Amino acid sequence: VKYSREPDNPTKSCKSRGSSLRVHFKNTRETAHALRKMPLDKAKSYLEDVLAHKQAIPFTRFCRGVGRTAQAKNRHSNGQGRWPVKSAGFILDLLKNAESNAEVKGLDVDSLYISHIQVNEAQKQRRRTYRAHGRINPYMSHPCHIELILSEKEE
Amino acid sequence: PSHKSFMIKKKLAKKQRQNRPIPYWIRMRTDNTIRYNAKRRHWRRTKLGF
Amino acid sequence: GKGTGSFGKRRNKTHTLCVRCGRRSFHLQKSRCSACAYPAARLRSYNWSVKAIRRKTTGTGRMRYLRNVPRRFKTNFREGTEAAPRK
RNA sequence: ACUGGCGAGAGACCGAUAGCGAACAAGUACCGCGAGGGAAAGAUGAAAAGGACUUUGAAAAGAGAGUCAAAGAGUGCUUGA
RNA sequence: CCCGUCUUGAAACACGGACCAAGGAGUCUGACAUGUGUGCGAGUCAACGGGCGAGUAAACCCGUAAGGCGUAAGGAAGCUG
RNA sequence: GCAAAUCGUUCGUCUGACUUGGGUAUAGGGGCGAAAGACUAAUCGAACCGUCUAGUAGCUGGUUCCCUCCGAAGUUUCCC
RNA sequence: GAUGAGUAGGAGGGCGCGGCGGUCGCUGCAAAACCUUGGGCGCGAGCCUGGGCGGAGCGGCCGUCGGUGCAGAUCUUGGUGGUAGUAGCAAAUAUUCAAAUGAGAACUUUGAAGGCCGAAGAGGGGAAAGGUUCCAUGUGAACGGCACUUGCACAUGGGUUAGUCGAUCCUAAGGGUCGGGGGAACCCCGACAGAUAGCGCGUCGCGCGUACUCCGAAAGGGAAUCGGGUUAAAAUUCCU
RNA sequence: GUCUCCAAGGUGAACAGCCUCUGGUCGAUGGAACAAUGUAGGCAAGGGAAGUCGGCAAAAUGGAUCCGUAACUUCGGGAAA
RNA sequence: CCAACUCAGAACUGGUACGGACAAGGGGAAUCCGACUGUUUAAUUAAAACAAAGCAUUGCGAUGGUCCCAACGGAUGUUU
RNA sequence: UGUCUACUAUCCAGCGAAACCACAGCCAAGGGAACGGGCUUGGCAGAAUCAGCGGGGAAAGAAGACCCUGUUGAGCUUGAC
RNA sequence: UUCACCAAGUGUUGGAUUGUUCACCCACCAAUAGGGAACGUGAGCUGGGUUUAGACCGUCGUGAGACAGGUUAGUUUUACC
RNA sequence: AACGACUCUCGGCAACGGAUAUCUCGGCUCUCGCAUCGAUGAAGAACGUAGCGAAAUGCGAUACUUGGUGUGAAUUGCAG
Ligand SMILES: [K+]
Ligand SMILES: [K+]
Ligand SMILES: [K+]
Ligand SMILES: [K+]
Ligand SMILES: [K+]
Ligand SMILES: [K+]
Ligand SMILES: [K+]
Ligand SMILES: [K+]
Ligand SMILES: [K+]
Ligand SMILES: [K+]
Ligand SMILES: [K+]
Ligand SMILES: [K+]
Ligand SMILES: [K+]
Ligand SMILES: [K+]
Ligand SMILES: [K+]
Ligand SMILES: [K+]
Ligand SMILES: [K+]
Ligand SMILES: [K+]
Ligand SMILES: [K+]
Ligand SMILES: [K+]
Ligand SMILES: [K+]
Ligand SMILES: [K+]
Ligand SMILES: [K+]
Ligand SMILES: [K+]
Ligand SMILES: [K+]
Ligand SMILES: [K+]
Ligand SMILES: [K+]
Ligand SMILES: [K+]
Ligand SMILES: [K+]
Ligand SMILES: [K+]
Ligand SMILES: [K+]
Ligand SMILES: [K+]
Ligand SMILES: [K+]
Ligand SMILES: [K+]
Ligand SMILES: [K+]
Ligand SMILES: [Mg+2]
Ligand SMILES: [Mg+2]
Ligand SMILES: [Mg+2]
Ligand SMILES: [Mg+2]
Ligand SMILES: [Mg+2]
Ligand SMILES: [Mg+2]
Ligand SMILES: [Mg+2]
Ligand SMILES: [Mg+2]
Ligand SMILES: [Mg+2]
Ligand SMILES: [Mg+2]
Ligand SMILES: [Mg+2]
Ligand SMILES: [Mg+2]
Ligand SMILES: [Mg+2]
Ligand SMILES: [Mg+2]
Ligand SMILES: [Mg+2]
Ligand SMILES: [Mg+2]
Ligand SMILES: [Mg+2]
Ligand SMILES: [Mg+2]
Ligand SMILES: [Mg+2]
Ligand SMILES: [Mg+2]
Ligand SMILES: [Mg+2]
Ligand SMILES: [Mg+2]
Ligand SMILES: [Mg+2]
Ligand SMILES: [Mg+2]
Ligand SMILES: [Mg+2]
Ligand SMILES: [Mg+2]
Ligand SMILES: [Mg+2]
Ligand SMILES: [Mg+2]
Ligand SMILES: [Mg+2]
Ligand SMILES: [Mg+2]
Ligand SMILES: [Mg+2]
Ligand SMILES: [Mg+2]
Ligand SMILES: [Mg+2]
Ligand SMILES: [Mg+2]
Ligand SMILES: [Mg+2]
Ligand SMILES: [Mg+2]
Ligand SMILES: [Mg+2]
Ligand SMILES: [Mg+2]
Ligand SMILES: [Mg+2]
Ligand SMILES: [Mg+2]
Ligand SMILES: [Mg+2]
Ligand SMILES: [Mg+2]
Ligand SMILES: [Mg+2]
Ligand SMILES: [Mg+2]
Ligand SMILES: [Mg+2]
Ligand SMILES: [Mg+2]
Ligand SMILES: [Mg+2]
Ligand SMILES: [Mg+2]
Ligand SMILES: [Mg+2]
Ligand SMILES: [Mg+2]
Ligand SMILES: [Mg+2]
Ligand SMILES: [Mg+2]
Ligand SMILES: [Mg+2]
Ligand SMILES: [Mg+2]
Ligand SMILES: [Mg+2]
Ligand SMILES: [Mg+2]
Ligand SMILES: [Mg+2]
Ligand SMILES: [Mg+2]
Ligand SMILES: [Mg+2]
Ligand SMILES: [Mg+2]
Ligand SMILES: [Mg+2]
Ligand SMILES: [Mg+2]
Ligand SMILES: [Mg+2]
Ligand SMILES: [Mg+2]
Ligand SMILES: [Mg+2]
Ligand SMILES: [Mg+2]
Ligand SMILES: [Mg+2]
Ligand SMILES: [Mg+2]
Ligand SMILES: [Mg+2]
Ligand SMILES: [Mg+2]
Ligand SMILES: [Mg+2]
Ligand SMILES: [Mg+2]
Ligand SMILES: [Mg+2]
Ligand SMILES: [Mg+2]
Ligand SMILES: [Mg+2]
Ligand SMILES: [Mg+2]
Ligand SMILES: [Mg+2]
Ligand SMILES: [Mg+2]
Ligand SMILES: [Mg+2]
Ligand SMILES: [Mg+2]
Ligand SMILES: [Mg+2]
Ligand SMILES: [Mg+2]
Ligand SMILES: [Mg+2]
Ligand SMILES: [Mg+2]
Ligand SMILES: [Mg+2]
Ligand SMILES: [Mg+2]
Ligand SMILES: [Mg+2]
Ligand SMILES: [Mg+2]
Ligand SMILES: [Mg+2]
Ligand SMILES: [Mg+2]
Ligand SMILES: [Mg+2]
Ligand SMILES: [Mg+2]
Ligand SMILES: [Mg+2]
Ligand SMILES: [Mg+2]
Ligand SMILES: [Mg+2]
Ligand SMILES: [Mg+2]
Ligand SMILES: [Mg+2]
Ligand SMILES: [Mg+2]
Ligand SMILES: [Mg+2]
Ligand SMILES: [Zn+2]
Repeated sequence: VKYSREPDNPTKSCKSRGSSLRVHFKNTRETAHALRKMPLDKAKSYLEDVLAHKQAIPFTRFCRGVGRTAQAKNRHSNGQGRWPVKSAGFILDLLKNAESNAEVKGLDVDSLYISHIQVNEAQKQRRRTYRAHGRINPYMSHPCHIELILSEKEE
Repeated sequence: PSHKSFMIKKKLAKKQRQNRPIPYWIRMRTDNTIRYNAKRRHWRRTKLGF
Repeated sequence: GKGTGSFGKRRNKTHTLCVRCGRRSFHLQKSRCSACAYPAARLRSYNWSVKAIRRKTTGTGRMRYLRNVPRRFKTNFREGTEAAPRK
């Protein structure tokens, strides 16, 4: 409905969103953080390389305990990165949906770039796990809302 | 068990009948607040106590 | 062994369903309901449990016969007559 | 005389964590071998007029469009710290 | 130097406190007392009840040897005052 | 923690005061005890449930708006 | 004209919340609540106002009343963080290849291979206990602590057939009772204080007659069923 | 944790252990690396309890056949000395 | 004519290996305690603690000893 | 002391808790509630991050069970009443 | 060999008995000096002792029980901040 | 010591959550009227019952109702 940020030129922009997606919020934020201000064509190939374990998504904020890899040194010097395929899959579907919206609007798909993308925490879902001495603890999931906007690159 | 009294079997039959979803047309009545069957029972989760 | 292992032996029923009150409270060996004291002629009631009294007191059930007494009282328990046929 | 029953009127009383435990399929769901223990849970709109159709997706759904004074009221939906 | 707290002494290597919302503790009643306001005054008090009355739980009226407190005290008491 | 007593190896006994199912009897100052104050439904040097009960506490904790004014005591005597 | 410290404590004058008796007003030309890097007043409690949101109530003043003011109580209920994408997924020897199906296959199905349980079994039944978990078809979500096309999940429908298998009958330890004896009564003892129950034979009569015709075993005692065949799911029960 | 019925072949004294047939099953989330520390299982020159409160732990012994077997003794045993 | 599997011995033979895996006592000289088998603090004590046969003492011949019970009655007692 | 095997740890995909938390987290001396992360005086001091580690945080777990106090109990005993 | 000076750079051991600290002896050695660091050091171990509940002896107490007397058996938790 | 990451911080928007405001076929309190359970089987318990219903409410194989009387055109989520 209403996105946190509005495109500068509504006529030259398309958008898509997803709500209550069953994917870890922290992993998806890192993936989104790596795609901001990126051309649509490069973003799609970049996410496909993540699914192929050829390029890594750097982890900058929610990175405690994350392993170190050479595939992330170009974007993140200290080398912390991962390959969150599940987050990449949801974002890839959103990019394709936004691209189809561009075609209906007759935009130049070759010049589109990610002008806005953010991940918000959705309602937590509840399971439980069993602990020693007959105790029950929460076993929660952290789904997220995702919204993105693609804008044409103005000359 | 296989060996069961008539009385117990009759009670179990009634519990099976009550363990169904509400009809869909119930939620379309005027001034309806029944959202679902709040007394659903699963044989493995909650026991009948008899 | 007093804990989890002991809970494994739970296949003998102390109480069954009471013929009178319907609770799973009929102690089999005592032949006595712990909830209503069946087969004792009088029901089991104690003033030290207000909640227990109101769970089982009159009006909590169907009042199959008692619900119609007030209506019959208003007519002075009239019987053996009918309204005059409509004209 | 009368905190039960049935009927009736009233109040400088409470206003959904309050007021009876219970404003709602509450002495219900659920727990206990048992005596017993015992919750949570009210509010779309004046009217369902509850979102046709197009397009993307395996689907959920999104984008556009439509209803409405209002979807910045879209079936746990007034307001929304 | 971190607030709250007990303490001769707290920034304390004394205890409570992860954070936010809402709830959360000198009250009602009986007796008595000092003080103050008000009415009347050697009187005062409509208090049980009655007569009524905003068609009325209020307000208004009623104390005829009623009653309470005060108007006289001392004594264990008989008594005197 | 797989587990509010389990797992691994190692160990006691194994025709008897042997092991075990079901039925049945004994109930709270009571039962039952080859006796450890053991056991009596994860509760036992007195079970569990409701009530008396908002039990009492010279003891611990807390005790909610603002300015303004006055402003202490740890000393006396008596008190299981 | 003088003067200004203050814990425990006392008192005064004020601020704020919700009603009531009055009075003066505001509001769909936008009330309450809430939001704001708008502005201002008061030593302060607080107050006034701009803008926004919201869409139907509200406020000032006098008097009067009260379940009337929170940072704490290992306070109550609800919500939410850091911890942290961290601890962690490790017993029970083990999987591999091809093809099919599917949007999607390390996890479904078929076939092939390689292993395990190794008859005191990880095989085939039953008693308790459970109660539809049984069978077929289908499936959005949730759940099966990875995943699933999967299912002991969810939805719809189907399924348990006895003269011979059991219960039923008998009595065991024991249980529940009449009468009687106790007991304010709830209750206690339990055939022990007593005109037993009735049975048998003739056809209503004769004979006999010791106070329970009761409950108590799906492992004790005990009338009678065997092959062969049959279902998606039943059988010593259906068919022959 | 929870009662009970049926019970194949080989080895062997043996419903011991080990392997197999009938029947069942590969159900325990997977992938890649092979650091420390750990858990479980092992081995080790020469010495042989110097370790340690203490031989804790581990090692050694182990089946069968023949020979042989002391003190002590309640005359039975000790003894598989 | 038909037989099953126990025992004993001999020759030959292998890198002295052979209960080849599996399985399956370490042994001896003494002191303390308890005779022994048995039992015990379920979830920190398995023992020298409890029990035990044996030994000894005590009460009692039923109008009784010991014990239960509010009362009536009852357990030992189908006993001596 | 060395070394070998398996499973962990380790890295990845998916999934994903809890204890604990006034605020926080480099030191020396000083003074101080006599043993400071904060105060005084000095030493110093350079983003973000990984695997380990048990010095410190007088670490966590629990309103000390020891001891004392209370005109609080309770089990048990007897020449206490 | 003794006394004293500068001097803490390096070293100060293997064992029997005891839970020990301490001590004592055997042996080696250049030498077998003395001390601190929360009587350094238990989320480092160990648990022999001490110091819960079982049990025995002696003495004490009418008894329940007592003993800086002896004896034997007695769960050592958590780091990922 | 730029840029960027990270941390903190301020603002806009978006989330998370359900406070506040306005409501209320409920509760609480006071007052009044009435006197009516059952062997002629009560209260309570169980099972069944609708064209499509599990619960609640109603009912009893005549089973969300029969009959009489009153009212005078519906019931309603759908179907008929
Ligand atoms: K890492
Ligand atoms: K409530
Ligand atoms: K709205
Ligand atoms: K304090
Ligand atoms: K203190
Ligand atoms: K503190
Ligand atoms: K007078
Ligand atoms: K009068
Ligand atoms: K006198
Ligand atoms: K054995
Ligand atoms: K008791
Ligand atoms: K005191
Ligand atoms: K007003
Ligand atoms: K403002
Ligand atoms: K007021
Ligand atoms: K069975
Ligand atoms: K039959
Ligand atoms: K039988
Ligand atoms: K027999
Ligand atoms: K047949
Ligand atoms: K390792
Ligand atoms: K040694
Ligand atoms: K034995
Ligand atoms: K006797
Ligand atoms: K992972
Ligand atoms: K210091
Ligand atoms: K006690
Ligand atoms: K440590
Ligand atoms: K031991
Ligand atoms: K910023
Ligand atoms: K922000
Ligand atoms: K409200
Ligand atoms: K009846
Ligand atoms: K019904
Ligand atoms: K009618
Ligand atoms: Mg790690
Ligand atoms: Mg677990
Ligand atoms: Mg458990
Ligand atoms: Mg179960
Ligand atoms: Mg129950
Ligand atoms: Mg117990
Ligand atoms: Mg029983
Ligand atoms: Mg019976
Ligand atoms: Mg009344
Ligand atoms: Mg309530
Ligand atoms: Mg409120
Ligand atoms: Mg409205
Ligand atoms: Mg809303
Ligand atoms: Mg002090
Ligand atoms: Mg302080
Ligand atoms: Mg200090
Ligand atoms: Mg304290
Ligand atoms: Mg704290
Ligand atoms: Mg508040
Ligand atoms: Mg006065
Ligand atoms: Mg007078
Ligand atoms: Mg005189
Ligand atoms: Mg496991
Ligand atoms: Mg008794
Ligand atoms: Mg025993
Ligand atoms: Mg003892
Ligand atoms: Mg209680
Ligand atoms: Mg005195
Ligand atoms: Mg002053
Ligand atoms: Mg106000
Ligand atoms: Mg702000
Ligand atoms: Mg005001
Ligand atoms: Mg009020
Ligand atoms: Mg209050
Ligand atoms: Mg608060
Ligand atoms: Mg305070
Ligand atoms: Mg708190
Ligand atoms: Mg809480
Ligand atoms: Mg949390
Ligand atoms: Mg991990
Ligand atoms: Mg593990
Ligand atoms: Mg693995
Ligand atoms: Mg395994
Ligand atoms: Mg598998
Ligand atoms: Mg095996
Ligand atoms: Mg095998
Ligand atoms: Mg067998
Ligand atoms: Mg899953
Ligand atoms: Mg199935
Ligand atoms: Mg189901
Ligand atoms: Mg038969
Ligand atoms: Mg008998
Ligand atoms: Mg009886
Ligand atoms: Mg009688
Ligand atoms: Mg007789
Ligand atoms: Mg009979
Ligand atoms: Mg019978
Ligand atoms: Mg039989
Ligand atoms: Mg079958
Ligand atoms: Mg053989
Ligand atoms: Mg064998
Ligand atoms: Mg060696
Ligand atoms: Mg050697
Ligand atoms: Mg040797
Ligand atoms: Mg030694
Ligand atoms: Mg040594
Ligand atoms: Mg050993
Ligand atoms: Mg010997
Ligand atoms: Mg001797
Ligand atoms: Mg012995
Ligand atoms: Mg035992
Ligand atoms: Mg033990
Ligand atoms: Mg033991
Ligand atoms: Mg002797
Ligand atoms: Mg008597
Ligand atoms: Mg320092
Ligand atoms: Mg500190
Ligand atoms: Mg400084
Ligand atoms: Mg730094
Ligand atoms: Mg440390
Ligand atoms: Mg560690
Ligand atoms: Mg602390
Ligand atoms: Mg304390
Ligand atoms: Mg304490
Ligand atoms: Mg006290
Ligand atoms: Mg005192
Ligand atoms: Mg006492
Ligand atoms: Mg030196
Ligand atoms: Mg030694
Ligand atoms: Mg010292
Ligand atoms: Mg020390
Ligand atoms: Mg330490
Ligand atoms: Mg330790
Ligand atoms: Mg130590
Ligand atoms: Mg020790
Ligand atoms: Mg001891
Ligand atoms: Mg003595
Ligand atoms: Mg010891
Ligand atoms: Mg109805
Ligand atoms: Zn009953």
